[PDB]
Amino acid sequence: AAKPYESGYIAEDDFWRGRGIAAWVYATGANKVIAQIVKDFNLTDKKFMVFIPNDGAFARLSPQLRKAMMEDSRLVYDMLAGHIFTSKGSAMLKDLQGAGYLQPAYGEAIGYVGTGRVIKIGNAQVIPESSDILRKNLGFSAHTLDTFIVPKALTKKVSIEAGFSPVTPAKYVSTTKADLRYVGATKPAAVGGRRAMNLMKQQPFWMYGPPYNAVTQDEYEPISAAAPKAFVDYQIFAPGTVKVSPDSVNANELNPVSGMSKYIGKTQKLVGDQGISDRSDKLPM
Amino acid sequence: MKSVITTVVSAADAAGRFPSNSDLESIQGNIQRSAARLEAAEKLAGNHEAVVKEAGDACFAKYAYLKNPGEAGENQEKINKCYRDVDHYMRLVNYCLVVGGTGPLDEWGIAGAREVYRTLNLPTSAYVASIAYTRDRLCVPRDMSAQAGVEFSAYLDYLINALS
Amino acid sequence: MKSVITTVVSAADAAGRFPSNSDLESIQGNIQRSAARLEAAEKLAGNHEAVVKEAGDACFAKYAYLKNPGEAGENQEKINKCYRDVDHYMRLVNYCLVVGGTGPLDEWGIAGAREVYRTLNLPTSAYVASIAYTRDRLCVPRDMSAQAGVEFSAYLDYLINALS
Amino acid sequence: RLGTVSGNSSLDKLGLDKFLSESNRAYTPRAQPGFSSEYEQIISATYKQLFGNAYIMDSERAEMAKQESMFRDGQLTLKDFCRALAKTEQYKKRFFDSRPLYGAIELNFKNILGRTPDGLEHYRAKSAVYDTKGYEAFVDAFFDDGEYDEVYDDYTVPFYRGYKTEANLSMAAFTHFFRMVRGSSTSDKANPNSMQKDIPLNYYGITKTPLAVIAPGAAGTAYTESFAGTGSWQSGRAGLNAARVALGVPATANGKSFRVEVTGYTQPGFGITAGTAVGKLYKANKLSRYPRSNKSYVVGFDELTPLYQRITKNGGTIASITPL
Amino acid sequence: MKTPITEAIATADNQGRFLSNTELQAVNGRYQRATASLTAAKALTGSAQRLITGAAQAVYNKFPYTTQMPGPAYASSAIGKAKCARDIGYYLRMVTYCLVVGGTGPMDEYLVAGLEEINRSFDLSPSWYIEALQYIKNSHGLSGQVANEANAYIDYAINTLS
Amino acid sequence: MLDAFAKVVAQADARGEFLSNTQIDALSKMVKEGNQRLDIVNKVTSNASAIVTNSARALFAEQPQLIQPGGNAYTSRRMAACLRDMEIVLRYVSYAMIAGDSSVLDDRCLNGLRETYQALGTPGSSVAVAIQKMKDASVALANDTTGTPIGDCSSLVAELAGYFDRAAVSVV
Amino acid sequence: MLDAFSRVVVNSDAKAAYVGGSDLQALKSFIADGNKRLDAVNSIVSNASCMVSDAVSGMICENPGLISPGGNCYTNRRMAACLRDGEIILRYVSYALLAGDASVLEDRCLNGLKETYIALGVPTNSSIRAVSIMKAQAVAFITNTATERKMSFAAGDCTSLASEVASYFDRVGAAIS
Ligand SMILES: C=CC1=C(C)[C@@H](Cc2[nH]c(/C=C3N=C(/C=C4\NC(=O)[C@H](C)[C@H]4CC)C(C)=C\3CCC(=O)O)c(CCC(=O)O)c2C)NC1=O
Ligand SMILES: C=CC1=C(C)[C@@H](Cc2[nH]c(/C=C3N=C(/C=C4\NC(=O)[C@H](C)[C@H]4CC)C(C)=C\3CCC(=O)O)c(CCC(=O)O)c2C)NC1=O
Ligand SMILES: C=CC1=C(C)[C@@H](Cc2[nH]c(/C=C3N=C(/C=C4\NC(=O)[C@H](C)[C@H]4CC)C(C)=C\3CCC(=O)O)c(CCC(=O)O)c2C)NC1=O
Ligand SMILES: C=CC1=C(C)[C@@H](Cc2[nH]c(/C=C3N=C(/C=C4\NC(=O)[C@H](C)[C@H]4CC)C(C)=C\3CCC(=O)O)c(CCC(=O)O)c2C)NC1=O
Ligand SMILES: C=CC1=C(C)[C@@H](Cc2[nH]c(/C=C3N=C(/C=C4\NC(=O)[C@H](C)[C@H]4CC)C(C)=C\3CCC(=O)O)c(CCC(=O)O)c2C)NC1=O
Ligand SMILES: C=CC1=C(C)[C@@H](Cc2[nH]c(/C=C3N=C(/C=C4\NC(=O)[C@H](C)[C@H]4CC)C(C)=C\3CCC(=O)O)c(CCC(=O)O)c2C)NC1=O
Ligand SMILES: C=CC1=C(C)[C@@H](Cc2[nH]c(/C=C3N=C(/C=C4\NC(=O)[C@H](C)[C@H]4CC)C(C)=C\3CCC(=O)O)c(CCC(=O)O)c2C)NC1=O
Ligand SMILES: C=CC1=C(C)[C@@H](Cc2[nH]c(/C=C3N=C(/C=C4\NC(=O)[C@H](C)[C@H]4CC)C(C)=C\3CCC(=O)O)c(CCC(=O)O)c2C)NC1=O
Ligand SMILES: C=CC1=C(C)[C@@H](Cc2[nH]c(/C=C3N=C(/C=C4\NC(=O)[C@H](C)[C@H]4CC)C(C)=C\3CCC(=O)O)c(CCC(=O)O)c2C)NC1=O
Ligand SMILES: CCC1=C(C)/C(=C/C2=NC(=C\c3[nH]c(/C=C4\NC(=O)[C@H](C)[C@H]4CC)c(C)c3CCC(=O)O)/C(CCC(=O)O)=C2C)NC1=O
Ligand SMILES: CCC1=C(C)/C(=C/C2=NC(=C\c3[nH]c(/C=C4\NC(=O)[C@H](C)[C@H]4CC)c(C)c3CCC(=O)O)/C(CCC(=O)O)=C2C)NC1=O
Ligand SMILES: CCC1=C(C)/C(=C/C2=NC(=C\c3[nH]c(/C=C4\NC(=O)[C@H](C)[C@H]4CC)c(C)c3CCC(=O)O)/C(CCC(=O)O)=C2C)NC1=O
Ligand SMILES: CCC1=C(C)/C(=C/C2=NC(=C\c3[nH]c(/C=C4\NC(=O)[C@H](C)[C@H]4CC)c(C)c3CCC(=O)O)/C(CCC(=O)O)=C2C)NC1=O
Repeated sequence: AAKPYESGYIAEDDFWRGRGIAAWVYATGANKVIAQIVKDFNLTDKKFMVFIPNDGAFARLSPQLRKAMMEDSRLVYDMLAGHIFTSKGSAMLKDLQGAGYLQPAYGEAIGYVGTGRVIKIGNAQVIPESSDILRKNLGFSAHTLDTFIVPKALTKKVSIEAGFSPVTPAKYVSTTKADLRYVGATKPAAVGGRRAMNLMKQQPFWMYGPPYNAVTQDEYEPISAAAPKAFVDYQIFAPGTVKVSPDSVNANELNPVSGMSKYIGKTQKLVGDQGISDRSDKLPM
Repeated sequence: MKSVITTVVSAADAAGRFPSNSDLESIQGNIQRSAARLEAAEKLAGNHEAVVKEAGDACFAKYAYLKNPGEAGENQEKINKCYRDVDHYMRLVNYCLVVGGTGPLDEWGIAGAREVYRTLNLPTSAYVASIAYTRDRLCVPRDMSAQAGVEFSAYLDYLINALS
Repeated sequence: MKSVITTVVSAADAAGRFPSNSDLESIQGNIQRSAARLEAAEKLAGNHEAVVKEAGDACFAKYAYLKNPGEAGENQEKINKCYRDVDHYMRLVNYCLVVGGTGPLDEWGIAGAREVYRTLNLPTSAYVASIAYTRDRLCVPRDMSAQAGVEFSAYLDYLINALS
Repeated sequence: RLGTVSGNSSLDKLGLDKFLSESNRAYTPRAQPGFSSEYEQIISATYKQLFGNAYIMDSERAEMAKQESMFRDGQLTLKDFCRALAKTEQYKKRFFDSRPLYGAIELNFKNILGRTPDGLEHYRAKSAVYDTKGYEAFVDAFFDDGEYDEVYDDYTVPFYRGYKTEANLSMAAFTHFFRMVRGSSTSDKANPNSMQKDIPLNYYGITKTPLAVIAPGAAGTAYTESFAGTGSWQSGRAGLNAARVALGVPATANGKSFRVEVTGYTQPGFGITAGTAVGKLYKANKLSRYPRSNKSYVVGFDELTPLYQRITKNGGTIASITPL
Repeated sequence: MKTPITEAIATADNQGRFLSNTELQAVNGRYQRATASLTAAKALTGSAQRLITGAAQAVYNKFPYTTQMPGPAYASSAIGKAKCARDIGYYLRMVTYCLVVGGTGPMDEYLVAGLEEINRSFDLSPSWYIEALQYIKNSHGLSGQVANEANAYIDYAINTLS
Repeated sequence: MLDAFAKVVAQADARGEFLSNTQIDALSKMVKEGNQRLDIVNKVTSNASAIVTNSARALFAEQPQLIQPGGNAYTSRRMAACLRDMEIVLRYVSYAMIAGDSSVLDDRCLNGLRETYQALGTPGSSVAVAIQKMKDASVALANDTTGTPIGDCSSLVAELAGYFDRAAVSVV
Repeated sequence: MLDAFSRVVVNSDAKAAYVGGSDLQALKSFIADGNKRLDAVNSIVSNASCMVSDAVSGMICENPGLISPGGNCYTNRRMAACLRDGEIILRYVSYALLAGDASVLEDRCLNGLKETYIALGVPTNSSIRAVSIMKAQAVAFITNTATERKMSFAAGDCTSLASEVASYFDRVGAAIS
């Protein structure tokens, strides 16, 4: 509502904003409920004891439980009434020793186990580093938990099989220069033309070998069958205009000791690239 | 004596193979994680006399019925053997930190324990309740470093699941 | 596959236990070592056609007798299967740097290899001379880094010692 | 994982993935005084093998605490410990006292030797020891014939080898191995063909007829069938299981014959309609549409694709197809 | 299960063809009606205990012999009363399943197949369950086409019972 | 068979529960996609002959031993049965796309397909290459506009790709 | 049994492809988010005894006919085996979370578990509910939303690890069904 630093922090509604362990009670409207609880059970005269869960306890609260605290305002009432205890009054941490029981404001009774410095209130643990704060007027003790005191009698209505089982979506990782190749194979071959063989990918270099004989994409082109009758003469040009250039002037790169030659013979099909081609450049003709 | 070294040497022996590159990689993780647990064990060494005294009072506080005549904590002599038997479990987790695995707990503290305790009529829940206390009074940036508390807690829950 | 994960899982499955603190300490070694062995696996996967063909004719530069009649490098098909079988071995070394152990080399390249290279009469010292050429071709600052070349050569002479 | 392709392996995804990964070899003649963790693993490994992954509780494991201690200094693990554990009451209660003699005989072939009886003469050689000398020598003939020291080192645990080719068995014994060992999450109390009371290979282990192998974790992995004679002489009954022969004119008309095994037949889902039929739910005579689920068929090749659609559209699950 | 989605698949798979626009429109009409059906199912769920306690009391008012006569079939004892508020919650839950799915499928597979056989055997009267369903048709508080979708599956179960 | 709406109902009947308020809000999103799902089923079905034939054409370019004498697609009856199977898998993947659940896909196509190809000798590593070639012909046909309004359908093309990967691992 | 890295190797081996470029980035992400995975596997095996007892007890409290004469978990031999049937299932799920792949859970546990549970006569509806209770416990310890324990972690989000281990538990219910 107003700023908490007005009237110092001596006001009771502004003190728990100052001692910033429970910030969820003012971020939600939970502080309206505990003011309405002590109306409803008349705790304003007699001393009592509260166990406020801290920030982090609200953050570790489960998504199958935090939904059920939103669709049921009665469930938010007794869970916050399950932290206000009227057994021992304004009890410090040294009076919470041994094993025993505690009476809540509304719910049926909750057992505590207090062993020295570790003190459990039943699915909760008092952090004792900041838990012995006592207010003099409207007098109670307040201790800090790390988990909500959730009794099992409330939460048989909740489960994870309602739909709070967490699932992540996985999406496909295709690249846009690859599925632009693959759309031309979806058309039929009378209208897709030379794009109907677009689905074949790059084989390894031994797959075009003489045991396996994988067919390249260029046999399906007409560029394999370029066998004309006509021929350039090459002697009618001016001398110096016919140019030729070898691949490498080396005996050992043109042909190794094995037959794996990239330039001479029938082993020129055994290249790791040159299996597919770019015939999505032209047309669907 | 389960360690990181002992697990890969015994698995290379089970297949009759030499130490491969998959085996020296596991010894590298023993080098990185060493500085975490070797100063937790240094912390447990010089401050064990007060940790077991704090943990020793935390089981007679929970189970106050042990001091009854006819129970396991009648006189001072049977009380002295309980602070002794919890000082042994704090020495065996000091061994598990410098080894690198659950070896010294699995041999000398856990194997054979649930038939010793059943025959000698000792409740295992009170050997539990002092182990779960020092797991709970440990806050990670004060008592040790941030990664030493992960290793120190990892053996206390291993001891708890063994007794329970 | 023999890996770092599959070793520590199988060791804790035969013992019938949960993943311990020493089984998580081994996967941390898989993190601090993955930077070097994925650099070698990426350097190899980009330039593999030039590494295979440079090593395929290092076989025939040492053993020119394989083109004699009846041998294993007579015709065009037999050298296509020879450059294939070297490229198979370099793919499995790329698979071993990715996984982190000698898993894919053992199950897919080495097991059963002595009985095939003897039945079909392929000289096993020539499936080695191509692997040994690649191990000495590697310049330790030029192609990869220092620890990436340690991992690359250690899987390269595991294959040499398994064929010898 | 299922299949044969995609990993270049067939046996690990046939149910043998855990078994193809262990040695459990006991590398020292006596257990070292001071340490228990290494030898507790070997005792838990020879319990899982010799008892066939049965549950031994702590009140029953304490009944064999004596032998466990003789093994830790002064006995072998292959001999003299598996032999000692087979004479115990825990072994005898669930593997011998529950079944007939030929049922107990092939559970000892699986548990001690790791394989199956090949023919009738493997059964007959072991029943003759029991008839003349009793149970105490009956379990020694599995240890003290030639086969046991030949295939196992006398400090290793036994392992399954009835699928391998170096265990020189018939090829009908390969198919029988995958009736008695169904993956690693199964015992012979948890086997639907022997439920710690039956003879698992009764007609088939004697006559050496092969069975179709169904992988554990498949679609129709729940397929089981009964046994019944068919002839007039043995007073049999017709119409329970399909034949395994394909004899006549229907064998080669419509092409090559196959034998298809279907598993799950329910009353909801017969028609071409995506939903159950509402109304009477049963005809007069009150019988189901399929009185047994787990039906079998003998079909030609030209009738295989109409039958495949007739199975799956009516709720069935194809368990196995095998060419006759 | 009978659904506008699965009946389109089953009529194309029976003919052995691909999903044409005959089938893409039958599932387009399921998506138009789905907004009215999902508000009708969220409201019947959130007011289920009011509708369950009220509909059971509406049967004890019309047929008061069901809280009087001895025997196992009648709601005389506290055990026969608990097995009646369980039967109303079964009939109501199948209606909210049919609104979510989009057809008379979940109450065919789970409730009305075999319904006349379990009524005649355990000696239950179908007139008890009709009056329990006429209450929910008159007390769900829905309006418009939201109530048209809810009352279409309530009226479907009254036709099988009668 | 049962679709994605019937899938969560069957999971809720076996617990004996009404559907949650969170679960109705998750089925409103499945109706909110609605038209984008019907665009993918429209594009895949309308080009069904060209997807099957041009990805069979590209299979025999890379594995040309399948149509040699002694190969598994050499004869007219053995080639026509190969195109028939590739149209069967594309049919039940479009059935699984309109339903949002892979239940008709395995109960009526996939269960028993590995057992069939192992009794016949059909190479299962070549069937999965034909399945993976119809996949990227169809997930590239899914995310092109071509008379659809512009928007993000990247969550529904990860679902269509997951039905092609499911059919491919049930045969390999 | 395959881990996460050896799963993309058997996918590359099916097409004679090297692993590099596009696929190495999804595996370099596995290493970068790898400290979270060890920090989450530790959270499950630290509480592995209380998780199993609370799952079989909660299966019994909702369906108390299982401990009657005729129920499957009647005697002490049957209750101790049901407490051990679930302790193994939790063990194999923690292997698949450490590996990043569900192959060890399917090879060694789920292949054959269905016909295990139909020979013994185990009710599959009750065993699915016992797994479902373990699923809610595993997501609660990973995302630190446990109402009975508060584990210490570094700050961050681990929703992808919780949605991963939830998919392993749903394979258990789909197998034995
Ligand atoms: C229906 C009628 C009809 C035609 C006219 C030709 C037209 C034609 N030419 C080429 C293909 C080509 N056309 C040329 C031709 C020339 N480049 C030059 O520098 C010269 C100016 C000119 C020859 C005089 C060349 C060089 C290529 C090969 C292109 C390449 O891939 O490098 C292609 C691509 C298909 C293939 O590569 O096989 C087509 C459709 N084809 C037809 O079906
Ligand atoms: C080196 C490894 C090592 C260990 C882990 C312990 C384990 C251990 N503790 C005890 C023994 C004991 N443990 C307790 C403990 C208790 N009784 C109580 O009142 C409480 C329930 C609880 C306090 C913690 C007692 C009283 C004994 C002595 C038993 C007796 O006197 O009868 C014994 C029997 C021998 C003896 O100490 O008398 C052993 C082996 N001892 C070891 O040597
Ligand atoms: C190596 C073993 C080892 C342990 C198990 C713990 C246990 C422990 N805690 C404290 C002592 C303390 N421990 C805390 C606790 C905390 N303080 C905070 O800032 C956090 C909020 C919270 C972490 C839960 C506090 C406030 C004290 C001082 C008060 C006291 O307990 O006496 C002491 C007394 C010595 C001292 O610290 O003054 C010991 C032994 N510390 C250890 O060295
Ligand atoms: C995935 C792992 C994997 C491998 C490592 C290889 C291993 C391998 N290589 C060859 C096969 C071969 N290896 C060679 C090799 C050579 N010839 C020579 O002159 C030199 C000795 C050497 C070149 C280095 C030849 C010629 C064959 C074919 C044998 C033949 O033609 O009969 C074969 C026989 C099958 C075939 O015909 O291809 C196999 C299994 N294959 C695999 O699947
Ligand atoms: C993926 C695996 C992989 C390897 C194992 C290496 C191996 C390698 N080295 C060279 C190539 C070379 N390597 C060297 C060697 C050296 N150069 C120096 O500056 C150093 C002094 C010395 C290190 C010993 C030289 C001088 C060349 C160029 C001459 C040649 O073609 O070999 C080439 C040919 C391509 C080129 O670099 O032009 C290859 C494949 N590179 C790789 O990509
Ligand atoms: C019976 C036959 C039948 C169909 C075929 C569909 C056809 C269809 N799609 C959309 C509507 C749409 N369709 C798409 C889908 C896409 N847009 C893209 O860019 C992607 C390529 C593709 C996803 C894969 C999107 C994104 C919208 C909504 C437009 C928007 O909100 O931006 C609409 C209008 C609804 C609206 O505008 O919200 C219609 C009628 N519906 C039918 O009833
Ligand atoms: C590798 C993985 C692996 C498993 C999963 C288990 C699977 C398994 N469970 C049991 C055996 C059993 N499993 C159960 C479990 C249950 N019954 C119920 O009612 C509950 C729903 C459920 C507990 C969650 C019970 C009660 C038995 C014993 C049945 C009996 O003793 O008759 C058996 C037979 C034990 C024997 O033969 O002695 C096997 C093999 N074992 C394995 O090795
Ligand atoms: C019939 C009797 C009966 C029971 C025994 C409990 C059993 C029980 N526990 C949980 C639910 C849970 N159980 C645990 C487990 C633990 N929590 C801790 O504080 C410990 C560290 C650890 C073991 C004791 C956790 C972490 C949750 C989820 C959230 C939480 O409690 O923090 C659930 C919900 C499962 C679901 O969502 O479907 C059930 C039914 N409930 C019952 O109705
Ligand atoms: C060295 C070996 C090793 C361990 C001893 C354990 C312990 C551990 N956890 C984390 C570190 C972490 N652990 C988590 C996990 C979580 N945090 C949450 O808030 C969730 C509740 C939970 C599951 C999602 C996160 C989010 C980080 C931060 C680092 C990261 O995001 O990778 C780190 C890295 C912090 C650092 O760099 O120092 C370590 C060492 N894990 C290991 O790998
Ligand atoms: C492809 C064509 C074809 C063949 C090969 C065939 C064999 C055949 N012989 C059968 C029975 C039989 N076969 C015999 C034959 C003999 N028993 C003897 O003791 C003699 C040694 C011997 C012949 C003299 C008898 C007696 C039966 C009846 C078995 C019985 O009812 O117990 C049966 C069982 C069905 C039946 O009882 O009619 C088949 C299928 N049936 C065929 O349709
Ligand atoms: C030849 C004469 C004949 C026999 C013997 C026969 C048995 C038979 N019982 C069946 C089902 C059934 N049987 C039961 C019976 C029971 N479930 C229980 O929980 C109780 C313990 C028990 C009896 C009260 C149930 C519930 C089904 C349906 C299972 C299902 O369809 O999912 C089915 C499956 C098909 C169907 O739904 O009808 C057959 C074939 N059918 C026949 O025609
Ligand atoms: C999900 C689909 C489904 C339906 C429809 C269903 C009905 C159903 N109601 C039953 C009993 C019952 N139904 C009633 C209900 C009534 N009797 C009265 O007096 C009232 C007027 C009326 C309720 C308003 C009673 C009292 C029984 C117990 C009868 C007996 O045990 O003999 C029984 C006998 C089995 C049992 O004892 O539980 C069935 C099967 N069960 C189902 O699973
Ligand atoms: C529920 C719907 C359904 C399925 C799932 C089905 C599978 C099926 N595929 C078959 C054959 C076949 N399937 C293939 C397919 C291939 N072989 C190859 O080399 C390629 C890699 C691959 C596809 C391109 C071939 C070649 C045959 C014929 C095998 C033979 O005739 O021997 C047959 C044998 C009958 C015949 O068609 O001649 C069946 C029953 N049939 C069905 O009705």
